[PDB]
Amino acid sequence: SPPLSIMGLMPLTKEVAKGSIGRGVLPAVELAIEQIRNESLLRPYFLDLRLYDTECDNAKGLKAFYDAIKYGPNHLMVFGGVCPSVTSIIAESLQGWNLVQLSFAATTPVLADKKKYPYFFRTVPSDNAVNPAILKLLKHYQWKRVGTLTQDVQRFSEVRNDLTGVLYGEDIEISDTESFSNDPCTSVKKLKGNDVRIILGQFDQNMAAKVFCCAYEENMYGSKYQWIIPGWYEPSWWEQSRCLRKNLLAAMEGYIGVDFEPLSSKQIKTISGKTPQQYEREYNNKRSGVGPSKFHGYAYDGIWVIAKTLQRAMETLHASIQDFNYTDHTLGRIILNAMNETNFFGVTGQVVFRNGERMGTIKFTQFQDSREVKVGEYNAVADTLEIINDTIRFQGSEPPKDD
Amino acid sequence: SERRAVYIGALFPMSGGWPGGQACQPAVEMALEDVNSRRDILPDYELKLIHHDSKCDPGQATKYLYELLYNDPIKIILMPGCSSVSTLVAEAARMWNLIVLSYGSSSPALSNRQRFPTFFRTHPSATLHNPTRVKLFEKWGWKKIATIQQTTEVFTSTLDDLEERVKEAGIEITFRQSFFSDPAVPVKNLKRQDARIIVGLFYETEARKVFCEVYKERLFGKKYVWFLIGWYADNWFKIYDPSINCTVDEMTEAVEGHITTEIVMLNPANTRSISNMTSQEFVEKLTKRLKRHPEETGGFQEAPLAYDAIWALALALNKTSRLEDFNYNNQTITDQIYRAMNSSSFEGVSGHVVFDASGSRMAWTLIEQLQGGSYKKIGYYDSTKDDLSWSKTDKWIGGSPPADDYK
Ligand SMILES: *[C@@H]1O[C@H](CO[C@@H]2O[C@@H](C)[C@@H](O)[C@@H](O)[C@@H]2O)[C@@H](O[C@@H]2O[C@H](CO)[C@@H](O[C@H]3O[C@H](CO[C@H]4O[C@H](CO)[C@@H](O)[C@H](O)[C@@H]4O)[C@@H](O)[C@H](O[C@H]4O[C@H](CO)[C@@H](O)[C@H](O)[C@@H]4O)[C@@H]3O)[C@H](O)[C@H]2NC(C)=O)[C@H](O)[C@H]1NC(C)=O
Ligand SMILES: *[C@@H]1O[C@H](CO[C@@H]2O[C@@H](C)[C@@H](O)[C@@H](O)[C@@H]2O)[C@@H](O[C@@H]2O[C@H](CO)[C@@H](O[C@H]3O[C@H](CO)[C@@H](O)[C@H](O)[C@@H]3O)[C@H](O)[C@H]2NC(C)=O)[C@H](O)[C@H]1NC(C)=O
Ligand SMILES: C[C@H](NC[C@H](O)CP(=O)(O)CC1CCCCC1)c1ccc(Cl)c(Cl)c1
Ligand SMILES: *[C@@H]1O[C@H](CO)[C@@H](O)[C@H](O)[C@H]1NC(C)=O
Repeated sequence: SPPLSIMGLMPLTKEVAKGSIGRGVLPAVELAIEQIRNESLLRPYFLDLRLYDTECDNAKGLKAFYDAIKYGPNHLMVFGGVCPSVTSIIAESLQGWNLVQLSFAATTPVLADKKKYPYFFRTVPSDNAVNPAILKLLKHYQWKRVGTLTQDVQRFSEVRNDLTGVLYGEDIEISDTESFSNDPCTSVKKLKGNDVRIILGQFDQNMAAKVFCCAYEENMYGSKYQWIIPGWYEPSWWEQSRCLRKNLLAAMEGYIGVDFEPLSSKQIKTISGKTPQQYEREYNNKRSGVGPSKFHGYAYDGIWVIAKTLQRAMETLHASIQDFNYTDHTLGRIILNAMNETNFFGVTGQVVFRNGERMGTIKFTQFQDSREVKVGEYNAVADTLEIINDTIRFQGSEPPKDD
Repeated sequence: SERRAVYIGALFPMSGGWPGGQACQPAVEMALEDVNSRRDILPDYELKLIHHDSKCDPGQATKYLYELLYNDPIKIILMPGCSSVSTLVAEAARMWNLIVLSYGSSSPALSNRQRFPTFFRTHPSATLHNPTRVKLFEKWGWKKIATIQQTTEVFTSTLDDLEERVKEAGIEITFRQSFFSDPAVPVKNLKRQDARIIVGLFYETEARKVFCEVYKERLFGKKYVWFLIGWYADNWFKIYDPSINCTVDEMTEAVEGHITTEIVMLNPANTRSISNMTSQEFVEKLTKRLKRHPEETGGFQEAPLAYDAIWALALALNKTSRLEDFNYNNQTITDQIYRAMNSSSFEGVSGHVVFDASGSRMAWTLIEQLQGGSYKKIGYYDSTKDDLSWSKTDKWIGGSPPADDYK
């Protein structure tokens, strides 16, 4: 039973905050590995996932990668990269060791650049993947005029910059573009003054409470307004200076949140024989005391992407692995071409890549009285939107007008 | 009886954004021969070089950093060139307790001791232009300054430093404008706000676009002074660009009278340095070692800094004198070379070599003015000693420089 070694890179230590992603996804990884092994899908071989802790740090992450090459077995590919600056360093160097990388949690749009990161793939949609979903939401409700409110931090300005290209050649005007660093009120007053009704917000959880306080003060809420903001904030994020909690909630009422879909809502059997719901129960049992992670399905599908890639790679060599050292350009190219062919129905929906980027599912939510409720989903492969019939609501007789 | 070999792991950019390794690798090789032949420097040791071509690329440099660290012999120092390469190797270095000495990195971000705790550079930070800028404002009595920048990290960091330095001198930044590739709007906005003293930070391609836009809006003349970087090619405005509407004569008109700041990299004086060479002998010796002409050789002007980097290291190693026992798991030797490197003070081919608290090079700046489509040397400034070398060669319309506002 020869091994097919894989270099697992992720923060794993309790001392590191993003160690919760790496630990939260491992039961999902264990489940996928265990199944593939039982079924002897990679017969005669077996999947050998070796784990190395990056500690979510550039220097330690790089040393973990280097040590893995020096003292570890001959890895055929890299699985992981969670923290954006660590993943960028490893991803950029990949061709030096002919290593294809598959990430399940690095969402930074920067990684889509195939001139800089040609050997990098990811099962998770990037922070920019919400922009094609928002366009469909705007088209659905006949919102042709929008305003933008963006925090002056790279994570958010990347997203706003991508929105420009997504809305070009579409019948949607960005009538007002406003930026802020610490206080959004000046920009919120400018939006009000320019009579903006539909606002596309890109800012962190801390700034969101400030944005909605300014919205209450400027009366930028209710039947005439629609705020479309990030959907990745922690639950009860608002509860955690001039506004009252009741006034913040009144301004928050009806906001649409947008983020990737953690798992498929389709009750259909996936590549493993299990429905996403059956997988979710198996994951929740296996995790025990370890806190769940929203990337677990992306990590589970990631293992299946690797096993299916290795299968295609084994077929390509048989149509004409042990001898592969980081020296073999041809095998890295075979693996690279094999991964580009990925096309199966996973727990996160249909797993397909478009230039190393995941074509996946975007979830829409709406803040309704006390919490965010799912109101719809965007399928990036089909470029289609499905709104949940009797969930999404408006304070007026019709959804708001854009002017 | 036996001289022990001690090794430098260097990275040279032979191609890419700044192909500085073309002249810096032979400058380094020349300095190693000069240091090794001197018995009063490191008599018990022989400084040797192990090097790779980074191609001014961090991805490419990641492969060679591994090759340097995971292969015998153990290296005692790392020597990268490009800022993007130094940012990668200088942050990674603490995991191997290695000093990093760059001969070509200008990035202001490399002056952060938290991210880069063992970093030094014989090339100054791009922020070295700022004390010369504040001193020029003080000389011509200006307290209101406008700033236009291309959207790049270096220019953003340089302006951030210019903000804290003007505040110290009782000078304020009136308006700050930025552009990614196309100016026009910031240039239009500069005429709009009636800005007179303008600091413009951009690369040469963007400078042409800026000054073509400066022409149309008539932002040149007696009313305004432009402060630019001095390392563009000779006759950069005269250079043909299909994306510029303005002509050679139009651009020549828009650029007249602008001031530039640039780092002095070769001592203008005819004095002899620690190697016992003059600036002119270094240049002559380096030209002989080159396959191509100095003009066709990348990093020719920075070559004295690479030569001086080797001497700074040799002198530091000389001050410490147990070099063979260096290991990546131990800090003891590193801390001693850090201390010796920090206390560097000597005369190199690039002039007096000293680092600030951040490990960044302190040097003279050359101040120039574009008089009749050509640059004339109007002065030099020494930030550490507050010493301004003034030559009465500066010229302005109406026999005097204008003012910052309405008057
Ligand atoms: C730092 O720089 C210069 C380097 O000199 C030159 O530059 C290099 C780039 C190469 O091209 C070199 O080949 C070249 O030398 C050094 O200065 C020279 O070094 C020595 C120092 O003593 C001088 O050599 C002779 O000096 C005296 C007398 O020189 C007389 O003649 C010259 C003109 O030819 C006059 O200008 C002088 O004023 C003076 O009248 C002479 O007695 C020595 O000769 C020998 O005498 C013994 C006889 O019994 C012999 O047994 C010994 O071999 C002894 O050497 C020297 O030949 C040389 O003139 C100066 N040149 C200049 C320009 O100053 C400098 O020393 C060096 N510093 C170091 C190495 O630390
Ligand atoms: C990398 O993958 C790209 C996408 O591949 C497609 O999707 C995968 C999920 C998988 O299902 C795979 O089998 C699919 O081909 C490749 O680009 C695609 O290349 C196709 C040609 O091989 C092309 O198709 C053509 O098919 C017929 C030809 O007449 C037409 O019906 C059709 O219009 C196309 O012309 C397909 O368009 C193209 N995809 C895109 C979006 O451009 C890519 O070549 C591949 N590279 C590798 C494996 O090295
Ligand atoms: C004085 C300076 N010396 C080298 C510089 O610090 C290397 P750097 O810090 O890596 C910045 C480069 C990279 C991109 C293109 C040019 C600038 C310099 C600056 C700009 C130019 Cl065009 C040159 Cl040739 C040299
Ligand atoms: C090198 O160190 C020795 C030891 O003290 C000293 O004598 C010598 O002068 C130093 N070399 C230089 C040129 O400073």
